[PDB]
Amino acid sequence: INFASLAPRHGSRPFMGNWQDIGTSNMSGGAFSWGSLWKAWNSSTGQMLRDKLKEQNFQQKVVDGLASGISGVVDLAN
Amino acid sequence: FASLAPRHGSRPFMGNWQDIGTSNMSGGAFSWGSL
Amino acid sequence: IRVGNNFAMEINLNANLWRNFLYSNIALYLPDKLKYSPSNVKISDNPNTYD
Amino acid sequence: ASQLNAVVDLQDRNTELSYQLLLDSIGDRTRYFSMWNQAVDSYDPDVRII
Amino acid sequence: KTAVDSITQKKFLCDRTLWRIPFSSNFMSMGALTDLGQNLLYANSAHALD
Repeated sequence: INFASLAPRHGSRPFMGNWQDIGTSNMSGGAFSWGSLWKAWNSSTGQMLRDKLKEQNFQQKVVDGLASGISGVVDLAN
Repeated sequence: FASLAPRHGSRPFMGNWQDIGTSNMSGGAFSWGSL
Repeated sequence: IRVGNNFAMEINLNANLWRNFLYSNIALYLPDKLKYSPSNVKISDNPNTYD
Repeated sequence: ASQLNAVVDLQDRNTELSYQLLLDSIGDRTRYFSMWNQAVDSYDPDVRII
Repeated sequence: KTAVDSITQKKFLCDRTLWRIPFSSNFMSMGALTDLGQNLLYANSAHALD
């Protein structure tokens, strides 16, 4: 009775997730990551478009799926 | 061991053994967090 | 002395701005089949030139 | 020492596109880096979608 | 230079929100089941609220 064969294998080693992860959330005291980070009267054109581009995309730190990027330092916005 | 590491304490600062890595566009990812 | 109201002229502003924006940024990029050729003005026979 | 090339470039790979997708995956192309002309092409959504 | 005398008004707006008054000793969120919730007087008796 071992279920390791069902899991994805990360190379001679099953990819067993942390057992400490079973959901629990309520009104106060429960906070989850990935927060809400974010005819022109004004013709600047430029920053405007750029800003719209920014508005449609993303950035944060626990986004560590895969890799952070080369040489390093550990930072915030936890 | 290693003496070549930043030491934030008397104890050395060393990451996880398992740190070497991969991703193919594929979706061979779409995988979870560092946590 | 002016009798009655002052002479004046009217123009819709927001409509004009929207019309300019739309006409430029969409109309000037429709497929050439909807476009035509002007009158009395020489134009390149090659369709790929800037002219 | 030995003239054997170490780069075997077929014509089935599309290296430019692969690097584009890798750049998107590792970082975020929304930022601009003038060194490599890292300025991803984009369009005004109010133009594409009226 | 010819400004008239003035009187200040202050008001604040807070929409899309709910005021909260947690039932905890120090008002902190020390957990879902607040200690005052487990306080024996509130647990083994009856009371009236006004």
